[PDB]
Order: sequence, then C-alpha cells, then structure tokens
Amino acid sequence: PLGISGTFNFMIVFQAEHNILMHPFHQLGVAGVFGGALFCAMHGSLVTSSLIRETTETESANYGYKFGQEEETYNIVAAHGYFGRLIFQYASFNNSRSLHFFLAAWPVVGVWFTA
Amino acid sequence: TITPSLKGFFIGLLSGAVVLGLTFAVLIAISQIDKVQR
Amino acid sequence: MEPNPNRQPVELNRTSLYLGLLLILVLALLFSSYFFN
Amino acid sequence: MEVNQLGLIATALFVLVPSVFLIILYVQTESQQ
Amino acid sequence: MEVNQLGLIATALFVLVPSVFLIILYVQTESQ
Amino acid sequence: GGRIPLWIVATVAGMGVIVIVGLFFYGAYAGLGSSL
Amino acid sequence: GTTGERPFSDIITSVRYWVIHSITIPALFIAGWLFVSTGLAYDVFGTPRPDSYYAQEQRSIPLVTDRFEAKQQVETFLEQLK
Amino acid sequence: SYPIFTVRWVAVHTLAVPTIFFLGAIAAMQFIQR
Amino acid sequence: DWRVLVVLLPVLLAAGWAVRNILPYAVKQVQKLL
Amino acid sequence: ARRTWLGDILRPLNSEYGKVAPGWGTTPLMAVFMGLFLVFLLIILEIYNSTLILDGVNVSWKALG
Amino acid sequence: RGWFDILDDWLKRDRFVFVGWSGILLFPCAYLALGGWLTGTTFVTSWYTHGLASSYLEGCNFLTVAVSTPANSMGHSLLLLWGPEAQGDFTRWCQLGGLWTFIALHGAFGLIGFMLRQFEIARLVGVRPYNAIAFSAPIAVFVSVFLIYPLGQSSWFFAPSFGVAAIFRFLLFFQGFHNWTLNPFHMMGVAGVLGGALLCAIHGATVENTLFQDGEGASTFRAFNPTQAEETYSMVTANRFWSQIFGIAFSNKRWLHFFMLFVPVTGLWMSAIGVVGLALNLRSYDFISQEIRAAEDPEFETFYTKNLLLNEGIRAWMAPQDQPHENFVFPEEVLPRGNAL
Amino acid sequence: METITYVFIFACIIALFFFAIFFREPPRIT
Amino acid sequence: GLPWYRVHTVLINDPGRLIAAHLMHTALVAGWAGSMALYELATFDPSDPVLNPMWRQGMFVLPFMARLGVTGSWSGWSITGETGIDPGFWSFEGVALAHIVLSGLLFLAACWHWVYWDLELFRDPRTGEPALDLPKMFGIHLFLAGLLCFGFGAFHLTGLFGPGMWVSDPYGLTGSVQPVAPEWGPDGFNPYNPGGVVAHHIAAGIVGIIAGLFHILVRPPQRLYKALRMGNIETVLSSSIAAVFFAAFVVAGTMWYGSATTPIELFGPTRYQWDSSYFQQEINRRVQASLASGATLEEAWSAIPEKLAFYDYIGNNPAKGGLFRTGPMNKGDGIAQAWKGHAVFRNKEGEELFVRRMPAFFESFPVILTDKNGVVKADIPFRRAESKYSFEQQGVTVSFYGGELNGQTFTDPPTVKSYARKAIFGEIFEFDTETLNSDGIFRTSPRGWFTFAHAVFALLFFFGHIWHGARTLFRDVFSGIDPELSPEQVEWGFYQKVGDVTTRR
Ligand code: CLA
Ligand code: CLA
Ligand code: CLA
Ligand code: CLA
Ligand code: CLA
Ligand SMILES: CC1=C(/C=C/C(C)=C/C=C/C(C)=C/C=C/C=C(C)/C=C/C=C(C)/C=C/C2=C(C)CCCC2(C)C)C(C)(C)CCC1
Ligand SMILES: CC1=C(/C=C/C(C)=C/C=C/C(C)=C/C=C/C=C(C)/C=C/C=C(C)/C=C/C2=C(C)CCCC2(C)C)C(C)(C)CCC1
Ligand SMILES: CCCCCCCCCCCCCCCCCC(=O)O
Ligand SMILES: [Fe+2]
Repeated sequence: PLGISGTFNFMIVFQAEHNILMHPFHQLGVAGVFGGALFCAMHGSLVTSSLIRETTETESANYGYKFGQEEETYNIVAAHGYFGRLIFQYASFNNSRSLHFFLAAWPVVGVWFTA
Repeated sequence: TITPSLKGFFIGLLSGAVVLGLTFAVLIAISQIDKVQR
Repeated sequence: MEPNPNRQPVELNRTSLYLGLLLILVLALLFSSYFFN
Repeated sequence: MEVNQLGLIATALFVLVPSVFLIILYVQTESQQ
Repeated sequence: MEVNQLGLIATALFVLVPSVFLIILYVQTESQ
Repeated sequence: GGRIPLWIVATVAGMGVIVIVGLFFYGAYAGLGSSL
Repeated sequence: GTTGERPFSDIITSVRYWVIHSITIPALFIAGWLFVSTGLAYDVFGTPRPDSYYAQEQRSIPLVTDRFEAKQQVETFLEQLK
Repeated sequence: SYPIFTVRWVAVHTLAVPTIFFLGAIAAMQFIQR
Repeated sequence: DWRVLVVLLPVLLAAGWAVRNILPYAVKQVQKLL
Repeated sequence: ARRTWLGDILRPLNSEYGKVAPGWGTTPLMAVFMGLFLVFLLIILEIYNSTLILDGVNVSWKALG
Repeated sequence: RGWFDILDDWLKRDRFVFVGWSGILLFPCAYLALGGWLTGTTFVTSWYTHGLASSYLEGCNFLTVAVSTPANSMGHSLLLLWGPEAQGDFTRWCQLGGLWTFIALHGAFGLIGFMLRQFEIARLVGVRPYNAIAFSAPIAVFVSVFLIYPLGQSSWFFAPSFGVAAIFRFLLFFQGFHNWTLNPFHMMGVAGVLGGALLCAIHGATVENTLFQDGEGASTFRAFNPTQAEETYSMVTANRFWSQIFGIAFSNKRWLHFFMLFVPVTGLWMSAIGVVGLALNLRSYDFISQEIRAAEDPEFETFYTKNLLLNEGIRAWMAPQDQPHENFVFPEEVLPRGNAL
Repeated sequence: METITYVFIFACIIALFFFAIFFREPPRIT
Repeated sequence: GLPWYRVHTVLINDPGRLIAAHLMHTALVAGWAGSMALYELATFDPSDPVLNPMWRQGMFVLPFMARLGVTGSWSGWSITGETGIDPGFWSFEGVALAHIVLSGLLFLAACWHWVYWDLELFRDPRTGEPALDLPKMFGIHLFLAGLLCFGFGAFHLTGLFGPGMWVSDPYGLTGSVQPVAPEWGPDGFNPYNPGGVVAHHIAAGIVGIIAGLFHILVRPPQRLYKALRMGNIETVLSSSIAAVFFAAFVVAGTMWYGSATTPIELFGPTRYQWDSSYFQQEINRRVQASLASGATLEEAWSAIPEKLAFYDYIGNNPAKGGLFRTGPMNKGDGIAQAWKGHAVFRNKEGEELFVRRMPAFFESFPVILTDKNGVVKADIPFRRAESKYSFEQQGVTVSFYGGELNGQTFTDPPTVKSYARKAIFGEIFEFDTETLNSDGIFRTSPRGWFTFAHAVFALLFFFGHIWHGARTLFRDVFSGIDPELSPEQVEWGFYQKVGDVTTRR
C-alpha cells in the first residue's frame, strides 16, 4: 500500500506467507543497511575527527572549508593513524578512493540482495 | 548472622581481588622488564 | 563600569534556516497524528 | 472523528514556536552583512 | 464554564503572530 | 623464511574450510536437526 | 609502517611454523572431537541427551519455577529420569 | 631477530586455540544420532 | 574422571611438541631483555 | 572591578586558584575510600537484588509492618 | 618515574594491537562476552528456562542456536555463579540461564572499555573525539534493549536472547504486543538507519564518479597518495550534478561529513528512547479516535484496524509456547481465526 | 480540523522545497 | 558569529552572569513548582481518598508535598480524609505561594547579578583575570550540602523539629505522616524500611560535613588537577552531569519497583504487585480467616475493605497505559464509585470456577475459566461451531459476595459473560464514565509517568556527560587538529610509546 500503516500490513503478511526473516537475502539486506548506517557514522566521525584547525572556537568549524578549495580539509593520515590503532593497522584504509568505493558498494550490494 | 549468600558475597569479592591483583601484578612486572628507551 | 566584554553576535545562515524549518515541519507532520490521537 | 481537541493547539505551537525562533535568528543575521 | 474551545487557539495566535512580527523587526534593527 | 609458497598455503587452507563447512551442511540432513 | 612483530606472511610460509602447527592444529581438533564423542560435554554443561529431554510418558517441560529452589528443582526433574 | 612471543602472539592464540577445539567438537556432533 | 585426561592429552602433547621445537629460539629472546 | 562589602568578606575563599598539592598528594587515600564505597554500593545493590540475603532483612513491602 | 608511569609507558607502546589503560577493562570483558556466546551456542540448552533446544550439540544450526534468557522465575537476579541460585555449581548455572547475565554484563563493560579505548587513542594521536561520541548510539541501543527493557518488565526472560532466530522472535513479539511499528521513536530510528545507508551509498558513489584523472590506468585506485594535499574528486562538479539532478547539493565538505555522523547516531538514539517507554508498556499501541469510530461503525476499516487483528493473532498463537511459565491453556475454540485458515 | 492541519503542514513543506531550490544561497567557488 | 547551539558559552568566563543565569534557572524551576501545585489544587477532588485518591487523578506534585508532611488545604480538607482541620501556613496553598514568592525574589537577584557582573570577588588577585577556585568551592558547597542533609534527617524526618514523612502499612491502607526513628542496623539498607532513610541522611550528612572540611583545607594533588582539568569549569559540568544521570536512574528504579519513599497511597501500586497477586493473596488470607472463625461467605467478603479490593484491579497497574493516552487514570476507566463485590463463578455441577487474569503484557485477553486445579472448564469461544466449553453449554453462573451486588446471583449467559469479561481485570468496580467523558482505555499512573520521564532524561544526560567530558579533555583540538601534525607521530614504529616524541627509535 501507498501508506505508512499499509506498509506495515504488507510486511507483517509477508512474514507470515514467506518468512522473510529466515531468508538469507533479507538477512543480507539488514547487513547492508545496518552496515551502511555504521559506515556512514564511521566515515563521518573519522573525517570530522581529523578536520584541520582553520577556525576559532567562536565559529562553526564548517567555515574552515570553502567550496572549491583545492586542498583537502582533513588529514587522512591522522584518521588512519587513529582507526588502525583502534583496531589494527591493516583494517584501516589509507587510500581514499578504495574507502569511498567500499562505502558505495556495501549498502548497494546488500539492498540488491534484499530486492 | 553469616548467611550462605554473605559467604558467597565474600567468595566473589576475594575472587575479584585475586583476578585484579594477579593481573596488575603481572602487568607491573612486564613493564619493569621491557621499558622504553628515551 | 566597562560594558561586558563577553558578548558575541549570533548567526543562522539561510541553509540552516531551511534545514531547521524542514526538521520542525516534518516532526510536526510525524507527531500531529499522535497529538490528535 | 473524536480527536483530542488540544491536539490542534499542541501542533500549532509545536510548529510556530521553534520556527519563529529560527526566523528571528536568520533575519538578524542578514542585516549584519 | 462551557466556553468556545477555538477561543484558546484564537487568543494564542492573536497574541503570538503580531508579537513575533514585532520581535523579528526589532532584533534585526539592533544587529545593524 | 619464505619456503612454502603462499598460494599453496592458501589453496590447502581453503580446501580445509570447504571441507569442514561441507561437513556441517551434510549434518543438516543427517542425525540431529535433520527433522527425521 | 611496522611495529616490530614478525610479518604473518613470513611466519605461515616458514617451515618451522608448519612443523609445530601440523601437530598443534589436529591435536586441538581431535581434543574437541573427544570432548563430544566421550559424552563429557553433556555432563559439564548439563545439556540433555536425546533420550533425556522427557521421561517416557511425560510431555511436560521441566521448567524452573522457583528462584531460590531452582537448583533443587532441576535435580528433582533429573531424578525423574534415573 | 624478530621476537617470537608478543602481545600479538597471545591475542592470536587466545582466539585460535579454542576455535580449532570448538571446530573439532562441532564436527563430531554431525555424527550424533537420535 | 577419565574422559578429561582423554580430552586433555592431545593438548598437552601438542603443547609439549611446540615447546621442544621452539625452546632454543625462545631462550635467545628472553636473554635480549637486557 | 566593583568592590563590595560582601565581596571583601568572601575574598579569601576565592584566592587560591591554581594551587595544588605536590605530585600525588592524597591520591592513595582517595583510592581507599573509593574502593570501600564500591563494596558498600555492591552490598546495597545485591540486597535490593536479593542476591545478598541477610538475617532480619526482608526486602519486601511486608517490612513496613 | 615510579611504577605508575612505567606501567603507563608499557600500556601505551605502539604495537600490532594497542592495549592502553582501557585495554584492562576492554579485553577481558570483550573476550568473555564473545567466549560465553560461542560456548553457550555450541553446548548449552535452554530446556529448563524455555523448553527450547539452543545449541549445536542439541541439533540446532547457526540460525537457531542462542544463549537464551533465564527463566522468568529468576526475576532480575544478577545470576552470579557464586550467588544464591546456582550456589557455585557451574552446571546448574548454565542450565539456569547464567550465561545470559554473564554475556550481557561483560558485554556492557566491554562496550565501556571500547569507548574508553576510542578516547584514549584519540588523545594519544591528537584527533578530536567524535568517533567515541558517535559510538554512544550503539551503547544507548544496547543498554536500552538488553538492560532497561527487561528491568521494567517482570524479568530478564523478556530481554532479547542472543541468537539469530531468537532476535527474529524478539521483533515479532514487539509487533504483536507493543505495536512497535506504530511508534514514532522507532520510525525516527528507521529514517536514521535507512537515511544513513543512503548517505553512505550516495557519498561513496559521488566521490567515485567525480574523481580527477590523476593517473593513466583504467584502475583509478592507484592514482591516490595518502600524503597528497589535493582533493581527489571535484566537489564543484559533484555539487553541480546534484543541484541539477535533485535541486540541492552539498557545498560544504565539513557539513557533509558531520551530517553523516549525525543522521544514524540520532536515529539510534531516538529508537532507544522508544524502547525505554516500552520497558513500561508505555506503547503507541492505538489511536483512540479510530477505536471509538470502529466500535460504533462496523463498516469502518483502515490499515490500522487490519494490523491490530494481526497483532491479536500473534499474541494468542505464540503466548503459550513463548511464555511457558504462565501455563496458558487456550482451547481451540478461543483462538482468533479468520474464515477457513 | 485534523485534516486541515495535516494538509497545511504538507503544503508548507512543498513551499519550503521551492524556496530551498530556487532561493538557496548560491555556492560560490573559493 | 556564534552558531545557535553555542550561545550560552559567553558565560564560561563570566562568573557574575553565570550566577545570574543560574539564578534565573532556579527562579523558573521554583515558579513551575508553584504553578503546577496551584493547577493541581484547582483540579483535585479531595472527597474520596479510598476510590479516587490523588494518583487516579493525574496528580504529580501533590504526592511530593504529602510525602514530606504537607497534607491539608486552607479550605479545611486533608488528603487522609480528615475534615475540619487547620494546617497553619504550610498548607498545599502556602507551599505553592512560597515557591512563587521565591521565584520572584530569585528573578530580581538574577537582574542584579547580570548588571553588576564585574565584581572583584571573581578576579584572581595575582593575575587580575576572572577565576574560580573550584576545588575550594566544592568543599564549601559539600559542607553545606552535608549540613542540610544531616538537618533534614536529624530534625525533619525524626519529628524532633518537623513533621516526619509518609509511612504506611504493607498493603497501603492506613498511611499518614509520622515521625520516623532511624534504623542503624543492616535493615536500614532495606529499601522498604523507612528508618533507613533517616539513618542515611544522618550518617551521610556527617560524612558530607567531614569531606567538605577536607575539601576546604586540602588542595588537590597536581597529578589529579592536571588529569581532570580542574582549572576548567567544564570538567565540573562533565562530572556533575554524570552524578545527575546516576541519581536519575536510581529514582526511576525505586519509583518503579517501590520503596519506602514511593508509597502506594501517593503514587499508586506497582506492576509487580499485579504480577505476584500481592493484594489478592492478602484478600484471600482475610476471607479464609473470616471463614474459619465461622462467618458466612457474604460476611467474610463484606469485611474486605474497598480500598484493598481496588488495589487488586488491573486498571491501577501502571504497566497498562500508553504513551499518548493522556491525562488522569480517571479519564480511561472512569471515576470508581463502588466495589460491586467479589464474583464467584460456578458451572452447572457446582464447581467453583476461576477467571484467568489478564497479564500486563496483553492489550486484550480471552475469557478462560479454570477449576482449582487449573483445568479449563469454560470459556467465551471465538469460533462457535465446534465449541465445547461455552458458558451456555456449561451452565456457568456468577454470584456476588460483598460490595454493591452482595447476595445476588445472575444466570442469564450474556450477563454472566459480561462479568467474566470484567473479572480478567481483577475485582470489579462501578465507574462513573460520564463526568469526564471517559473513553474506557487504561492510562498509566504517576508512578509510570515519573519513571518514564526520569529514565529517558537519565539516558539523555549520559550523552551530555560524554559530550562535555570530551570537550574538557580535548579542549586543545576542539576547533581542529594541529595543521603541523607530522605523519611520524601517527605512523607506526616511529615512537615506541604512542604520541610520546621522547620515545623515538
Ligand atoms: C576487568 C575485568 C573484569 C570485569 C570488569 C568483570 C566483571 C564481572 N564479572 Mg567477570 N571475569 C573476569 C574479568 C572481569 N569480570 C576474568 C578475567 C574472569 C576469568 C576468571 C572472569 C570470570 C567471571 C565469572 C565466572 C563470573 C564473572 C562475573 C562478573 C560480574 C560480577 C563481578 C563481581 O561481583 O565482582 C565482585 C568483586 C569485585 C568487584 C572486586 C572488588 C575488589 C575489592 C575492593 C578488594 C577487596 C580486598 C581483599 C578481599 C582483602 C583481602 C582479605 C584476605 C586477607 C582475607 C561482573 C559483570 C559473574 C557474572 O557474570 O555473573 C553473571 C560470574 O559468575 N566473571
Ligand atoms: C525498514 C525496516 C526497519 C529498519 C531499518 C529498522 C531499524 C531499527 N530497528 Mg526496527 N523493526 C522493524 C523494521 C525495521 N527496523 C519491524 C518491522 C519490527 C517489528 C516490530 C522491528 C522491531 C524492532 C525491535 C524490536 C527493535 C528494533 C530496533 C531497531 C534499531 C536497531 C538499531 C541497531 O543497529 O541495533 C543493533 C544493535 C546495536 C547497535 C547494539 C550494540 C552492538 C555492539 C556494538 C555489538 C558488537 C559486536 C561484537 C563485535 C561481536 C560480534 C561477534 C559475533 C556476531 C560473531 C533500528 C533503529 C531496536 C531498537 O529500537 O533499539 C533501541 C529494537 O530493539 N526494531
Ligand atoms: C527553602 C527551601 C525549600 C524548601 C523547604 C522546599 C520544599 C519543597 N519543594 Mg521546593 N524548591 C526550592 C526550595 C525549597 N523547596 C528551590 C530553590 C527550587 C528551585 C530549584 C525548588 C523547586 C522545586 C520543585 C521543582 C519541586 C519542589 C518541591 C518541593 C516539595 C518536595 C521537596 C522534595 O521532595 O525534595 C526532594 C529532594 C531532592 C530532589 C534532593 C535530592 C538531592 C540529591 C540526592 C543530592 C545530590 C548529592 C549531594 C550533592 C551529595 C551530598 C554529599 C553527601 C555526602 C552529603 C517541598 C514542599 C516539589 C513539589 O511538590 O512542588 C510543589 C517539586 O516538584 N521544589
Ligand atoms: C517529569 C515530568 C513530568 C511528569 C512525569 C508529569 C506527569 C503528569 N502530568 Mg505534568 N507537567 C509537567 C511535567 C511532568 N508531568 C510540566 C513541565 C508541565 C508544564 C508543561 C506539566 C503540565 C501538566 C498539565 C497541564 C497536566 C499534567 C498532567 C500530568 C499527568 C498526565 C501526563 C500525560 O498525559 O502526559 C502525556 C505525555 C506525552 C504525550 C509525552 C509527550 C512526548 C513528546 C511528544 C516527545 C517529543 C519528541 C521530540 C520532538 C523528538 C525530538 C528528536 C530530534 C529532533 C532530536 C501525569 C501524572 C495532566 C493531569 O492529569 O493533570 C491532573 C494535566 O492535565 N501536567
Ligand atoms: C546542567 C546541564 C547542562 C548545562 C549547564 C549545559 C551547558 C552547555 N551545553 Mg550541554 N548538554 C547537556 C546538559 C547541559 N549542558 C545534556 C543533557 C546534553 C545532551 C542532550 C548536552 C549536549 C550538548 C551539546 C551537544 C552541546 C552542548 C553545548 C553546551 C553549551 C552551549 C549550550 C547552548 O548554547 O545551548 C543553546 C540552546 C538553544 C538556543 C536551544 C536549545 C533548545 C532545546 C533543543 C529544547 C528546549 C529545552 C527546553 C526549553 C527545556 C528543557 C527541559 C528539561 C531538559 C529541563 C553550554 C556550556 C554546546 C557546546 O559545547 O558548545 C561549545 C554543544 O554543542 N551541550
Ligand atoms: C564462558 C565461560 C568461560 C569462558 C569461555 C571462553 C573464553 C570461551 C571461548 C571460546 C572460543 C573463543 C570459541 C571459539 C569458537 C569458534 C568457532 C566455532 C568458529 C567457527 C567458525 C566458522 C564455522 C567459520 C566458518 C567460515 C565460514 C562459514 C565462511 C567464511 C570462512 C569461515 C572459515 C570464516 C569461563 C572459562 C571463564 C568460565 C565461565 C564460563
Ligand atoms: C516578580 C516578583 C514577584 C512575582 C513573581 C511571579 C509572579 C512569578 C511567577 C513565576 C512563574 C509563574 C513561573 C512559571 C514557570 C514555568 C516554567 C518554567 C515552565 C516550564 C515548562 C517546560 C520546560 C515544559 C516542557 C515540556 C513541554 C512544553 C512539552 C512536554 C515535554 C516537556 C515537559 C519537556 C513577587 C510577587 C513574588 C515578589 C516581587 C517580585
Ligand atoms: C572487579 C573485576 C571482577 C573480576 C573477576 C570477578 C570474577 C572472577 C571469577 C571468579 C569466580 C569463580 C570462583 C567462584 C566459584 C563459586 C564457587 C563457590 O561458590 O564456592
Ligand atoms: Fe568522504
């Protein structure tokens, strides 16, 4: 249904007629969206953790970035130095392109499976 | 008086102490041996 | 007596206005059904 | 439908009061610049 | 007392809307 | 040092997992938990 | 980019590693096997065997219903099998 | 010259040793019959 | 009971065998600690 | 700054900003008190929880009479 | 240069796995929580607390094994090994549900240890502590669901049991008894998790599709150097694309990444609040206006009334087996059922 | 009255979309 | 300029205006207290503390005044139902007025401290800069806290110079304000022992006085001063928030489980009293005792006080409400008027049958009747075609002993089913649903609403603690990381000890 409670009706009746919860493709969809939310927070917190000091405490740190500036606005080596110690060195990215490909791939692929 | 659960309480208390004291004992010893050079 | 040196201007840019009004309106849209019950 | 009559004022102030707050801060930001 | 229940919202908005209007104009005068 | 080539370590290790896991799937159809 | 421990790749391709671990791994595997095949796991953990969930003509669950006599309850159910 | 025994060695074997033991126990379980 | 020694024997033998094979190099390590 | 009569009376209570005792001072004593208080809170919790049961301590409403 | 500073030195050595003072709390508790879950799922039954099998040893598979909650008759007992219930007997402790409290409490203290570890490492490296702050959300979820929730109910029995299927049963329970899907705090959580996943996918794809050509290879990964100062993708072209596709785009990289922290952290915090209410059966179960109308007007039907019939079926059909301590006996003739089914 | 309220909030959101897109603060390069 | 979420940081280095702000906040809180009390007084019906006590009426601050000894109105009524009494000035109305006056006084002092912010008291005499000696402030404030805590226990709660506190019997039947003597033995740590609350305040008050003396005279060690940033008032905010969410969890818990300070005549019963059939057991204990000493059924149940019967009813269970079901309990099931009597069901063969009670988990529950042994003997069937246990087939009847319907028997199946539907809720009451236009759906009590709010605020304040504690220990990088951080500090192996540049290899 095109409705909020209708959506719930749909998913309840789906569970009785199919048991979507015990189906591995739904389990991968959960891993896709939970892991998607997790890595959203992780990436956001690691980049936000390693912003380069560009502002005073009386101003939003967001004003330390100017649309179109050529230089990066955080220190990825500091972020990697923090996250690789949080876990161990090789569970942390040092390549921003691989990192953002991973961000893209995990939730997309999990939601492909759940669809 | 000193009921069975109060006895158990003291057992749990001493066991915790043993675990923490043994742990810190071992950690101090290692740190004394394998110091950092400055 | 000197005026207070700790005073500061406050700001809210236009994008923050739009983001806040959206938050408020969507929250009201979400909770209104429960207020009317 | 037999809804809570106070739901209306509840909803109205819930929208109005924080919205006015933001507008006040926005407008006085523009007139600095 | 059996009063009119739209009386409450009518009175609240009668106060709030014009009051807020004035507050908006006054604060942006002070910051300029 | 670097005596056993790593591709051989990883092939044998890999077949080792395939085997224990296959054993677990066989056990879903035999014995306890088989419905029989 | 190293903290001084020996690289893993160098360890698991080394001959000495595999001289120790071609023993230690099957040993640990067979130990776990025996833990189960001997029946010891059932006894340690209190897990029913397939013939000891119910008494022969019983279809009630031996459910613990008391907090402070719970231990004695489990023991009473078990005796209703012996 | 690398040391053999390290904090890392302990962390690795703290996980590895019971893992293989549990794997052995779970393997034996596939032959249990009711 | 006996089933415990049965279980624990492979573990003790395996730990014995790793000791035998590593002892020489583990002595080198301890000495280097001053 | 404005001086006032109450201000001059209270003055010495706000005159040792930044003064510290050297090194660890009473930190060892603090830790003793902390550990006793932890044990004390464990006891109180476990009494309420009925994990610690004591003679003459009936943790029930029926202890109002 | 006394023993405290010497031990500090040793805890904070750069090594493959960093230890720190936080490690003294984290590593024992994390490993025991984990070990208890693997031990219980491999060997331990739920027969005496639940009337369920729940271990590999018993015939269960990865989806159906669990460490199950203790029996309802234990109340909120800590269920300490040396406590008055198990009286030091490890076997009985297992059979009584002791591994559940063992895992939950050690897991709680492990979570604290992990967040302290985030603080500790960030301080040593000189970064801001926002990763620690973000982790407050999973803490709030854990404590609200595993601790606060069963503490408001009759016992730990009604907390989530630690298993795949057992969590599935938790979800369904909450639908039928609490009508949790109707709860706006859950709804905000849903938006936050789905919104986080969306942000994650859309940001990774934008970056990967606005890259600068910085090498000649068709594998664009190699043309990034972690010490380059230059942005590796074009914020400007990304902003244009999204403005023209969607109407609005990000223009501030700092705001973008903060927003990515904010959305899922806030969503999880919101859901935790709703679960706190459900600790007290303070549900968003009904709309009163709908019930008054439907009671009087048998031709009034909505997706809201249809879902409550589903809840009523869930409760009556699962309660006897899901709550065995209550001794519910529902004869066939009282079970709610539609036609034919 | 509840219907009027729901639809009013919805219409205010649509109006906000319009200002947020066509009357945004323009992004300006450096 | 400042973003909106940081406006109040202008007070961090301005002790006068910080005090003005704290005064204004205290004025607001005291003003709420007085306004809330006046609203409750304007809506409270005092005419029936048996079946319409305060907790059925959505009263929230009334029970807190009664808890500590305020029990009467200037209007001449008291909450225990005594009529024609004189409280003197400390009536509900006088307490409300006091808070309002207090509010107004705090507001004027706020204005003075805001204007006259630049007091020499706030300046460090060595450096000329605003400075607070927080270690000494703590010892002063702790000493004061200790004196107040002691006095409250030694004078108010004992009745030595004060009224005492609310105490009752175990079944919440006869409560009143009584002086309470301390309990000094181990039963003083029993939450249900009121003497422990007296002893706690006496002893902790003395400990507070002594610790406070310690903290005025002994400076903090340098190791601790630097570790906890004791020159940064935000560390105090961090630890104060922690202490506060700790306190909030405790008062949610004791409210929910019940203790000597959350008595059931003031906040209502707990859910655990329904779970454990606590009141039904006592009621049955009395009916069995009246029967052994030779009373008829009619006589033994007629001796059950209505107040006790009313506790044995699921509609007073605080775990039967909902988040958006607003207002007093009376708005749901109505204003209880009378106990109808105790319903006894029997089948056509004369066995007593027992309605299975609704558990708190269930919005709806079916109607099943059991014999003493728990064997199902009758129900209300859903599907009729294969019903075996209908009331019609089993000839179920209901008789009433005690209450309004005492001695009456009903046999027409629809009437009998009607009372069976009510018996799942416990004892059966007549309600006035018209006066408040009650909708018939259960609401939670003040015990429930208080627990909810305090558990939620506590959880939120845990975030505040993490936030401000982070800001305290990371003040130096709040605005970003060193732009001259070198990669050798964050790369592996360079330093033996992470972040310590003196441990270079
Ligand atoms: C940092 C490590 C850590 C932490 C935080 C915990 C925490 C916990 N454990 Mg876990 N545990 C750990 C390590 C840890 N454990 C390790 C290493 C093991 C393996 C041995 C275990 C094995 C274990 C088991 C088997 C059980 C727990 C249990 C518990 C819980 C109760 C603890 C308790 O009551 O302690 C009480 C004790 C203290 C708090 C110590 C206080 C120290 C005092 C102040 C010193 C006293 C001085 C001394 C006695 C004087 C000497 C006098 C003498 C001369 C006579 C709690 C969640 C129980 C549980 O989970 O229940 C479900 C349980 O049954 N733990
Ligand atoms: C579109 C579908 C949808 C979505 C996106 C969500 C999303 C959510 N649901 Mg809802 N749910 C839905 C449908 C959905 N729900 C429906 C239809 C129902 C039926 C009523 C429910 C019933 C439901 C319940 C009953 C609950 C939720 C909860 C949640 C939240 C889970 C938060 C989380 O990550 O917990 C994951 C858990 C954590 C983050 C806790 C800490 C975890 C630590 C870090 C683990 C560390 C692991 C460690 C390393 C060891 C692992 C090793 C081992 C595995 C090998 C989240 C807001 C929960 C909630 O609201 O919580 C407050 C909750 O209890 N949902
Ligand atoms: C002359 C002072 C005075 C007096 C006699 C009263 C009296 C009263 N007030 Mg009012 N009140 C006052 C000032 C006063 N108030 C001020 C200044 C404010 C503004 C903050 C208020 C705000 C206020 C509110 C908001 C409410 C009251 C309420 C009440 C009533 C219940 C009191 C109660 O339960 O406290 C409960 C006691 C506590 C909360 C104290 C717990 C303190 C914690 C445990 C201490 C923290 C730890 C400590 C620092 C450590 C000490 C160390 C130890 C070792 C010693 C009672 C009639 C209630 C009422 O019925 O209103 C009509 C109510 O809801 N008052
Ligand atoms: C600790 C706080 C507290 C508690 C426990 C109570 C409890 C109670 N009050 Mg009192 N009250 C309080 C504070 C409190 N009050 C204050 C501060 C005021 C002044 C506003 C009042 C004014 C007041 C009046 C006027 C009345 C009561 C009444 C009552 C009773 C009914 C409450 C009810 O229906 O709630 C309903 C509660 C809810 C529907 C919960 C609302 C939760 C909101 C919607 C959540 C917001 C979510 C947020 C937007 C999400 C943001 C997330 C993201 C953007 C970051 C009950 C005993 C009533 C009564 O019976 O009196 C006799 C009554 O008429 N109270
Ligand atoms: C005693 C409690 C206390 C005190 C004194 C402070 C004080 C402060 N906080 Mg902390 N904080 C607290 C609790 C507290 N906080 C808690 C519980 C949380 C978790 C929710 C936080 C989370 C928090 C964050 C995340 C931040 C602060 C910041 C700040 C500073 C700026 C606040 C500001 O300008 O707000 C301005 C606020 C407004 C203009 C409007 C707020 C409107 C809110 C959403 C709703 C209205 C509440 C309502 C009126 C009544 C509350 C009822 C009940 C809570 C009593 C200031 C030092 C900021 C900071 O560090 O700056 C450097 C910052 O970023 N605080
Ligand atoms: C509880 C307890 C304890 C502890 C214990 C412990 C500590 C344990 C541990 C344990 C352990 C530690 C275990 C482990 C296990 C593991 C496992 C069993 C594994 C499995 C795995 C798997 C099966 C996997 C597979 C796979 C797949 C499927 C796919 C991919 C590949 C892979 C291979 C991964 C104590 C004594 C204190 C006492 C008290 C009680
Ligand atoms: C000046 C003066 C005076 C007067 C005074 C006055 C008159 C006062 C009053 C005061 C008051 C009269 C006050 C009040 C207050 C109030 C408040 C302060 C409120 C608050 C509220 C809130 C905060 C709420 C919130 C919420 C909501 C809204 C919703 C739901 C949720 C919540 C709960 C969160 C006198 C004569 C004495 C003397 C001289 C001077
Ligand atoms: C403060 C940290 C506490 C750390 C460890 C506490 C628990 C250590 C576990 C020790 C418990 C095992 C021995 C108790 C077994 C009970 C036997 C008995 O009751 O006689
Ligand atoms: Fe990014």
